[PDB]
Amino acid sequence: VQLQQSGPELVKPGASVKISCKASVNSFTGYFVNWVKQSHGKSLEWIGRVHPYNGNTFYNQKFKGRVTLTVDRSSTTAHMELLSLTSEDSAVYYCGRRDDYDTMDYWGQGTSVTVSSAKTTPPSVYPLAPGCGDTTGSSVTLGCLVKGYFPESVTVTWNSSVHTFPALLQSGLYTMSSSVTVPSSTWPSQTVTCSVAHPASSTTVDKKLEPS
Amino acid sequence: DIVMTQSPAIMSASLGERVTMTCTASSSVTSSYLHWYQQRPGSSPKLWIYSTSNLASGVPGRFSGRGSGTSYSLTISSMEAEDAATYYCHQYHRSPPTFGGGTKLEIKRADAAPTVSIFPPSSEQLTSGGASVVCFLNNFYPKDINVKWKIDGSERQNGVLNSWTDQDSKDSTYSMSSTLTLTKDEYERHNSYTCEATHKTSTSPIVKSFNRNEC
Amino acid sequence: GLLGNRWFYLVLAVLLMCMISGVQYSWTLYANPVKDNLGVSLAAVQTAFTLSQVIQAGSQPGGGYFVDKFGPRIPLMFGGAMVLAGWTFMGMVDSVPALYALYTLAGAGVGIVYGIAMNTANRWFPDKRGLASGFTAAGYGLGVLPFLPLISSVLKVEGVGAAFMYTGLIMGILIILIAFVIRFPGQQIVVTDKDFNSGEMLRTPQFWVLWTAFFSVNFGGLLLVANSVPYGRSLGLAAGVLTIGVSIQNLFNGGCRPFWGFVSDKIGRYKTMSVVFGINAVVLALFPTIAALGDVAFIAMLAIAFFTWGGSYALFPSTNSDIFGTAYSARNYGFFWAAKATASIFGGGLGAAIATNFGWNTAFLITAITSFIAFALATFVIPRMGRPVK
Ligand SMILES: O=C([O-])C(=O)[O-]
Repeated sequence: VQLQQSGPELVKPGASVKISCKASVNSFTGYFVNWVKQSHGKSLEWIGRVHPYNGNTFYNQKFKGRVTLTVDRSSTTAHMELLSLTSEDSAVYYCGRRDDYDTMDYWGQGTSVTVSSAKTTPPSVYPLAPGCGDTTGSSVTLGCLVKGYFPESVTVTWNSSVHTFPALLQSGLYTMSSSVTVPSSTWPSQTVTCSVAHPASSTTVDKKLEPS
Repeated sequence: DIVMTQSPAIMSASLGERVTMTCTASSSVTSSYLHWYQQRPGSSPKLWIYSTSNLASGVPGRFSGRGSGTSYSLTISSMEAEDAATYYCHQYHRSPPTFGGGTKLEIKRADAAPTVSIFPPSSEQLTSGGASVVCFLNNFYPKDINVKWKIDGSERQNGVLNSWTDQDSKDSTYSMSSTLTLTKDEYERHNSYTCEATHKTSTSPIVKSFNRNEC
Repeated sequence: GLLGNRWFYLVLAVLLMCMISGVQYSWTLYANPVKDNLGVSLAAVQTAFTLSQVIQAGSQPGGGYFVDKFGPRIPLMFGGAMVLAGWTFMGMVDSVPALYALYTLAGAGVGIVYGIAMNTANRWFPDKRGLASGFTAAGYGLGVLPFLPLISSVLKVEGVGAAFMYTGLIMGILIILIAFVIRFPGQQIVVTDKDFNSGEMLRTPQFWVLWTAFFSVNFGGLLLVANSVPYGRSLGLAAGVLTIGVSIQNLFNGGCRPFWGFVSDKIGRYKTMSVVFGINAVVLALFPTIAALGDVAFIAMLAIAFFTWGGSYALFPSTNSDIFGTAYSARNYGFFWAAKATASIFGGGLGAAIATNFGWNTAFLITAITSFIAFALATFVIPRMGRPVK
């Protein structure tokens, strides 16, 4: 049994959000489908549950009529639709299979939904090298700095010792940094490229780091 | 509803130690209706203990679960690196279901001195009109750290963004990026930029700096 | 002729018990889903079960009065009517008090119907009371096994309210039809020296020793009937395993009654009571440990516990008929049904709260202690107590 959800969602406030949750052959045999949310990765709170056969709905009083849960009648996917988007609706939503004892046996990877009056922005990727001030050292450290993007999901690859730092909000922009520490023998002796991928705008950029 | 508080909220235990955390509910919970979920920092929540006693599929046997009435406890006999996650208790004594505040479990380790690195603004960002001075503090324990940004020997506050990494999967250390983003006018008007990090490991703070006209 | 045959009325009594089996023994599996949809604590639905069983203490003696004086036909008519009223509207429930009231009404009907069936069995077989009581109690314990698939199939295919209304209509109509035929062996009432009245029976310490023993015995059995599935899940058992366990415990419970009744016929009923209660106490003491061993161990523990516990529902009515006469037997067994209800007080809501506040092991310890108390009373106290003198 496995659970797959929809991709990340960016929605302007007051609009409609539609999240899908795909299941296996007979995963909802004697199980409800439970929809839960996580605010910022620190608190869990229950949204609702729906029977994959009867359509019987049970909802929290926090989301009274905001949310509608619907199963697809082939017992393969379930949908959560929310309609009164406000600031506190930005969160990650999880679908799971829930037996009679509210135990959620299997979950999904989650779907991150963000409400933003702003519009999607491509990222500005820049290199980070030490410079001519100091060359000596047993190991060198380098970086790639991603600035000004929206929405949050970006992935930075280095071509093991990487440190990806959490994105931050600076006056309505997303700022992020990544650092890789390599032995001093590697740089500049061997090619080292950073590949920054921002799939919401479908922007993949390779930056080669050369001495400054 | 029924309010569940998990204590402690954040805890640090040495590798190989015995770990116990408690989940206290406002009312009594029937033991068949209280479960535990373990969530890795990057992954989705996973079922860990169901009905207060029984481990889910693919769960190591070092995990124990006791409790009745209003108090419940999850216990680990021997702490392991793979056990470092967040644990949520889950009650269904009465509708609606509620979840606990979560217990953040982190691995304790011997202190390590941070590696401080400074970076002048890149050529591309200088062309765009911006200028950010980035400072990297890597591979240090514990999580607490002090950073002061000095411009020409004077502290700066505006534009200083401090970002902390979660604990590393390999050496159980942390990392931090201190970013000082300023305008081109403010960058070119000043000469030297100093990044200072004060840590418990060393009495003397670690100083790393660069000058525009020195090379 | 056929209507004069002795075993025809035993078969009718077993049929009646089979019809009313579902009202009590369908709860073991559906208690958790009813709790889930009602959104209340387990103690609430268990208290609904407790009310359904408690009203039987006030019902069964009332029906037994009329059965003893004027015959069983009219009492069975209105008992089937009450069962029909309670079960028919049971489907259209969406509030806790509605379930409370309807289940209480169904239990009130079931109590008098059970009393009538058992009284017919005991009066028709003075020579073999243990066997007749065992067959009738077996009909009561096993009738849920065929009945549950039928209502379950309707629920999936047609729904909840239709299923409850349809099964209630069928059960009520069949009970009314059976009430046309059943009759007592005589065809007035004559009191002999061995016939004890209600007050005369209540006077003697033998009745109260038996009442306390029955009350102590029913603790573990009724708690298991109410909460085997939640306790089983607390042990960590899948839904299929728990359903198989419920079917197995119902089967063993139903099949034990004729066997223990035959033993009580061929040996002193008090010694059979003592053996059964000792085995039940041993099983209940060992239940948390052996049940924690695995699925097979848990289901075997369930089957043995229900074997022993259900053995007493043929032991006690035959003892009551033997000791306190025959012409007063229906309302006389009503007072033992009172002990059953008083034990169901702990078997349902009170035991659920005890488990909630101190764990299931505490409630199982309570049941083991009460079973040991009943074993002590049956094995040592009452066998040397003699017969009542009045
Ligand atoms: O289940 C019962 O109460 C019985 O054995 O009659």
